[PDB]
Amino acid sequence: MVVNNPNNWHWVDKNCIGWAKEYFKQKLVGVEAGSVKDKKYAKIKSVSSIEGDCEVNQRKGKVISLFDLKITVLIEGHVDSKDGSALPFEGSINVPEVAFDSEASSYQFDISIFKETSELSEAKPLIRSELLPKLRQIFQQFGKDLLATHGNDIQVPESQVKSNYTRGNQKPQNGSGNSTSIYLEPTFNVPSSELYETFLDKQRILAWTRSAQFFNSGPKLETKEKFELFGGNVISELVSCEKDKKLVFHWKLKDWSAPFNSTIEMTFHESQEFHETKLQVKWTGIPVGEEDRVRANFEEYYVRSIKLTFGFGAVL
Amino acid sequence: PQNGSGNSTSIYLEPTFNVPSSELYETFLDKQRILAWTRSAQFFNSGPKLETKEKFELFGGNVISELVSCEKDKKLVFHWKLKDWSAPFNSTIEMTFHESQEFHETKLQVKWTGIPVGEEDRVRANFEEYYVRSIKLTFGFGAVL
Amino acid sequence: GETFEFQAEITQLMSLIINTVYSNKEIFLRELISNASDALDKIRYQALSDPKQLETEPDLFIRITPKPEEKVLEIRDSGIGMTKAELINNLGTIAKSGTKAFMEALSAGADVSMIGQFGVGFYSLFLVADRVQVISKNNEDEQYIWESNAGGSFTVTLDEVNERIGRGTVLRLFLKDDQLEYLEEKRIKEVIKRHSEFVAYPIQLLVTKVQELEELNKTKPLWTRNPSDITQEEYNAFYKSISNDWEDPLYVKHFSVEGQLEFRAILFIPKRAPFNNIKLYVRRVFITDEAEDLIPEWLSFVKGVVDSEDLPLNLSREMLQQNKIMKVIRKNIVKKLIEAFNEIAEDSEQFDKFYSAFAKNIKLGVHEDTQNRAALAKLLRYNSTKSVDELTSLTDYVTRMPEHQKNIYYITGESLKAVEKSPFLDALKAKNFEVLFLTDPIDEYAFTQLKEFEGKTLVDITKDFELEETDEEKAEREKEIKEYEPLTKALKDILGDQVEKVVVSYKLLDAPAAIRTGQFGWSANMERIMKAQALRSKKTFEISPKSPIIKELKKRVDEGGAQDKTVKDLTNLLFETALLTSGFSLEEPTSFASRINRLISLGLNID
Amino acid sequence: GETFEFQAEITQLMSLIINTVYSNKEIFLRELISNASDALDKIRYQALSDPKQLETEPDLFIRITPKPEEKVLEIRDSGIGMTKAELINNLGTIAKSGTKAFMEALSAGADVSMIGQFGVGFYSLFLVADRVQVISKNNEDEQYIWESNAGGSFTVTLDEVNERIGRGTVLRLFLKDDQLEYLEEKRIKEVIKRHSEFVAYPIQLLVTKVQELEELNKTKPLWTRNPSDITQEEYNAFYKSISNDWEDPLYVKHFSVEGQLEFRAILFIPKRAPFNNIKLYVRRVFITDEAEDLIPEWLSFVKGVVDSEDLPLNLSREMLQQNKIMKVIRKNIVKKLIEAFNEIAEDSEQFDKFYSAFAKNIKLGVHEDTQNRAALAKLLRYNSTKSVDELTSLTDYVTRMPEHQKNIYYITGESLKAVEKSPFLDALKAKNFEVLFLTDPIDEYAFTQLKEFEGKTLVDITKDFELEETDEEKAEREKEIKEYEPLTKALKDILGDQVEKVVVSYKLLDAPAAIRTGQFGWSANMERIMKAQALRSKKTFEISPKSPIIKELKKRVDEGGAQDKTVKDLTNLLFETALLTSGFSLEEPTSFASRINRLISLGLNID
Ligand SMILES: Nc1ncnc2c1ncn2[C@@H]1O[C@H](COP(=O)(O)OP(=O)(O)OP(O)(O)=S)[C@@H](O)[C@H]1O
Ligand SMILES: Nc1ncnc2c1ncn2[C@@H]1O[C@H](COP(=O)(O)OP(=O)(O)O)[C@@H](O)[C@H]1O
Ligand SMILES: [K+]
Ligand SMILES: [K+]
Ligand SMILES: [Mg+2]
Ligand SMILES: [Mg+2]
Repeated sequence: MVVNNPNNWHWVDKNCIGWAKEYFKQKLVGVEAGSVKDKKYAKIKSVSSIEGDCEVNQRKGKVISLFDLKITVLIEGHVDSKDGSALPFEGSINVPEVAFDSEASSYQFDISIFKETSELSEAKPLIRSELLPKLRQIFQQFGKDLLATHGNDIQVPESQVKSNYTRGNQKPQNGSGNSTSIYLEPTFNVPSSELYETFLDKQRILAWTRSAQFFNSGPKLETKEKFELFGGNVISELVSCEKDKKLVFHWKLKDWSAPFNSTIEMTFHESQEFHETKLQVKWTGIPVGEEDRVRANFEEYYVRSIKLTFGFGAVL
Repeated sequence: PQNGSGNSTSIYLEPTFNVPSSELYETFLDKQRILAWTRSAQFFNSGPKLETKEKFELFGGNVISELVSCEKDKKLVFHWKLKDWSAPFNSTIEMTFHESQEFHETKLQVKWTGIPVGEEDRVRANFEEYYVRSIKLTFGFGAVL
Repeated sequence: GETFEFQAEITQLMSLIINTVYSNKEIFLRELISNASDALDKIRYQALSDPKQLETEPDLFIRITPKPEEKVLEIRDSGIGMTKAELINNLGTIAKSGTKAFMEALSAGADVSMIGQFGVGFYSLFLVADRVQVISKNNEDEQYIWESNAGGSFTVTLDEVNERIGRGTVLRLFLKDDQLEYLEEKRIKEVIKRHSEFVAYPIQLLVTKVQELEELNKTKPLWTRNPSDITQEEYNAFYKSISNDWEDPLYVKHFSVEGQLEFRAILFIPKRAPFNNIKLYVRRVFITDEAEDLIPEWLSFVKGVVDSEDLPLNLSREMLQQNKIMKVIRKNIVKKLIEAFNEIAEDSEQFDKFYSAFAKNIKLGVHEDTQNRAALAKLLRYNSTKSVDELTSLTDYVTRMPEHQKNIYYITGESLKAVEKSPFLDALKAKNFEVLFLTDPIDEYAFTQLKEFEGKTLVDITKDFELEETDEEKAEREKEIKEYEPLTKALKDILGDQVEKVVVSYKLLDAPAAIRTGQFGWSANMERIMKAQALRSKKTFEISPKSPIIKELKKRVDEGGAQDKTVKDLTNLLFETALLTSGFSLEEPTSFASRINRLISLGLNID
Repeated sequence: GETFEFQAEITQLMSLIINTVYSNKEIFLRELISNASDALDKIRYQALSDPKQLETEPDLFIRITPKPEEKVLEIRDSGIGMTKAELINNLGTIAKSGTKAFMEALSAGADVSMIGQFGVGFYSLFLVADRVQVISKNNEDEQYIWESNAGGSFTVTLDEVNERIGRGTVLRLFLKDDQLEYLEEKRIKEVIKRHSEFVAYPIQLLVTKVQELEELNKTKPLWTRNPSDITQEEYNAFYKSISNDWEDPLYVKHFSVEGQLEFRAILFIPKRAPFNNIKLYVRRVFITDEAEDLIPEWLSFVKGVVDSEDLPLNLSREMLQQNKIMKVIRKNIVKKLIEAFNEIAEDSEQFDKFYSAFAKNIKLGVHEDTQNRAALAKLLRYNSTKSVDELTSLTDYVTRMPEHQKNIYYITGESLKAVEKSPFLDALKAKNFEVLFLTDPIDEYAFTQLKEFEGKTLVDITKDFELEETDEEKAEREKEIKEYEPLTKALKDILGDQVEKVVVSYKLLDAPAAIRTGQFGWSANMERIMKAQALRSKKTFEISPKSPIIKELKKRVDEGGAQDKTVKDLTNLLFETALLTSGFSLEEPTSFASRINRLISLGLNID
């Protein structure tokens, strides 16, 4: 790109989070450990998510990168079996952080094998034998290729730089828009039995909302039933619901137009080990310029309002 | 022009405490009570309470104070000096009590003189932390929010 | 001595206005939309004197067309446009503002308020673009092209290859490789909603569904209109635009101050507490909302915006410099909101929802603010023995005060049921004295700072206090206290340091004993509050000489039962029982339960 | 077609650089001292190669002489000075930085840390001065005078009416009528103690007592030195300079990161909580202290400063760009502080003062921070049944856990005396199970987020939980629960909706009954905490089958006493008594006190 920095003295930043994702999608995949003919085998098939920061900066001619990415990938393969042929399995590898000054022994790997059992004990030493050393050399080489590819995009060539200091440091009609979708997982300290009736019992709904207008005389919410919340500004309709497992609502704001109507999908993931419940909310149909508004208010009128009225978790 | 030090200044505060003047006067003199709201006090004499012309170090020895004049629940004059201050600088803090029987309060008019020019804002903010709010939270002589 | 002139290093000054002139990079869109609104104001001012100027392109709009295939962000406006000379002087000279030069050439008393005053706002687009292709078209000139690559030179070429436009200016922003986020529908609507959401002219966005045009600024600003012509529905829609709240505003306070500090401000009071909130606008442009001296801390719940005009902005137009003027707007906001709160108090239904939702905020101002402490005390509402059903104010309290009452009596506690059945009310109810009820933890913090209301001193009945008494009772009480002197000395020796003193009190009727603070220390509720805060006194033993239990204990003392085992057990039992009624917490509650268990066994004939 | 060059409007650029760049007007002193330090670095760099350049003025000082009678603030430095051409090229041209050009002339790897890089910092003095009379003197030139008044022109005249100086530059500032505050001693020392405190060269100030010279920068920077050569007394004086605290720092953490990101930081842990704090310095000059992405909120108690010599600075040089460098420094500061906290944990006398003073801050990290939640969990220190003397850690807890224990048992409450005598400890003490004691209100907020320590699940004994016993005991307990089934049904009908269910529990040995939560909701202590905050659950009736009182109540049920008046009185008595032991708030204590007064009257033979 065109960078107007005489002698490369000012801080010019160039974000590379997009190229970083494309880099690992061409380097992490296809990496296998062992062989297909062998009794144990593992190979990465795809990258789950790449979140963090990846940016290159220059101050006085030195290409500086302070990237920090949390990489998660999915792996497949098979292990040895006592009876019959080999048994396939699936897993995932979680890396805490990939910094710029990380050493070979600094990279950590959280082993997450699906369907754990006693027969898959040789799954962890398998990836730690050949798969992990292959991931270490890629992460160490990621910093070198990043400075060599995007480093030349900044720091204009020395033929135009008259500074020996910085040189020594270089090496249609009117309508509306489309919709979108968000995903959040608020944690509640309440079993799915009481949390399910919280969104259905009209007596309990009025508690954490303090404003509701039910059109039917039913005790609790039923399928294909409309009701207005917050002075009639929030219009929701229960169209599908499972027993303490699924909740589907047709959320709609009064400010929205007619061709816009969102859908909330709530899934219960109560875990008796810690006595809590993770309510995975798959919210789709929100307008593009409205996803941040409904998400910030959902953590105020739905998440915190229930945890403070009924006490389903302490917040501070 | 030679190498020396600057001039001095003076401040004035009126922290309101919910405590009778009799109990608040004993707070700044009783060594057992001083160690409570100060958390660090070093007394050199075996006396139970503070007397005139008696030096004592507070807050690990960084604050050197000395009672030079005091009246019965009416006046408290101390010579206040910090450890990082130079030798010529030596501040004098006066405490005047005003007990109000209508509101059950005591306005402690503090007339503090002899403070260095650069050390003006430092001794004022920390006074509300180590002297005003410390006593209100240790003995319950005032609501702090 | 020779007199030279100041120069400018173009090769280095441009870098100062391209690299480090804007903390954030999304500012380029705001300063380009603001430049488009200024051009629309110029052609609108000329249309009033010459209708032929607005005949080429009569529709005034601001169109944004993102192109992800070739990485071009097109921003088209139908303003006055720029000639060939204006592209060299107004768009080719640093710190040269043609808009400000147009404002100084207007007439006296103009109704147009343009934004461009500095002259370096156009160079913001280079933060995200490497080269810009400006296509301008004026009425008195041809269509030209202004191309530059953020360096030290630019090219002005006659337009002969692009589409012919009627009037205005088209900006083609070739975005960089890392700044491709501004080609999406999300980032475009995010910057406009944050910065240029209140543009007087409609902002059109070309969204790919087939492609359509959507107006980003749907809610027109209301601060440029009279508050009498604005209806209630317009205030509700305006509140849902300045804030992400879903509910309608409870009260709207729209005022206008004139003179040397002409500024508009529409302040909204929500129905629910948001637990900044007041945004600042200059020339219909959002500057910042991080002003901490504009609104007090206890008053930070009020929503709305403040559109001022005489504010010294920096080169980035996103923060304010110290000018000692924000304190003037601060006191005007508080003065209008206090006046607005008094208007809410005129109605019963409106103030009931306001007080129940912001009880902590109003009482916090009495503790924090001092200049308007008396005005905030007028809004304080609490329950009492004569107002158990509804809420009453402090003024209505003094109205119902008898002639022989000189102090406002109140009591604090945890809940309403605890203070309503408190044994401290029996004394004041006999004298026909109303006692307020304090249920919120912040109540005591407000009463400890007010200290007086209309000459009446605030006195807590939980602490030690003195009431009026007749001459016949004054002499009778002194005789009875002297007779019960050995009983008080016996209870003092049993409890030890648990109480400060044991005295005979006549302010108790049914309860045989009670505990008071001492009118100088922290109350039983205040001590419980401080010992229960997540982010963070002596006792007086008073007995009732008319209770049958106390009279039985008096008979034991005269018979030599000062050191009896049964007397000491009932003494510690009655003392810890009074702590539950006075609001104190029992230390080691297991020992207190053991005394109750032995009483139940005694009642069940257990040996 | 036509290619032009970017120009600049000098008559308007001067007003923008001076008035609409810096937020405060005191910033002018920071740049003039920084330019004085840069000139001193230039002559010092030449003294190493030519000692004759330092013979005209060997003392490298910065002298400030205010004149209230003449309204003149003189700032004299002994730097390299400026020649006749430098006063016109460097000082006369806007954005022209000769200091930056001097840094570009030398080779990469020098020991120069000059400050001037932009070239518009000199014009800041016009915010407070009407006209300037800067006098310069160089070794290879004569003494000249640079006069200007920000009017678009300056004058360079040979000096013949001023005192002859050896080498340096004298800055004569004719302050305005409204900016005369910079002529006193308080304002000058305030700006120096805020922006130019850690200048390597001594800053002299001419104060009027006879007039003397006082060195304002008495504490030299310690980050320019190795942490091994610095003693303990130097860290104490350095802490008293960065902050206004009087006491010595409890712990010092001095580290330095050398590599792609070169920044040094000296972090101090105070002895008392200050209830920002970490200042940022670039080129040994204060930039800002209100950074939010530098240090977390729960960790903001740590004092100190951070030297970040190379950073993207703003045009005003008091704010950082959106460059993602703050997050890199954020994780390094937390990593070094957690490592520092572990070094404090190695000691016994020092960690006692640290934990007792910052108990809330450490536990807030477990509640807020998630990436470093396991590292902070090992620093938590509480009391237990086996550690009543001193505080024990979670690691030492697992070490003393028997082989048949699989969960970490704890209990929260109001104070330590209440949790040590709670009836919930009798079950765990029989099985030799250690139970932690939680006395702070923030303790529950931390345990509700960790949920696991080294595979051990955190279980609160206050809530309903299940213990592991043999199969033979489960058989005999099921018979006793089935036998006491009508007893539990009788207690449920009397209390009504006060409890969720009445079950026979074997976790009680001496107490007759207790109250537990339903494993979901707010605990007994948590519910009391939330209902007592100023700025802001169903119950289970468990009875003990081995208590004599419960056995007597069982005999009454078999005799038809399910609706007896005496049974219902003792039923509500045991329930309201168990609420006091379990930590619940008692409703309407007057009714509970009336039951005690009737029991005392019964014991005193009162009919
Ligand atoms: N879209 C446009 N259409 C017509 N004229 C324009 C347009 N953009 C800029 N100009 C002209 O260019 C001049 C310089 O604009 P800018 O460089 O943005 O500075 P400014 O807008 O005058 O002041 P600021 O810095 O934005 S407050 C304006 O005064 C207009 O005369
Ligand atoms: N007191 C001084 N003595 C000698 N030279 C100076 C002094 N002050 C400024 N200069 C020179 O004048 C030029 C203008 O400085 P300035 O505009 O402040 O740039 P910067 O802010 O980058 O230092 C600088 O290049 C510097 O070298
Ligand atoms: K311009
Ligand atoms: K300059
Ligand atoms: Mg602009
Ligand atoms: Mg400078």
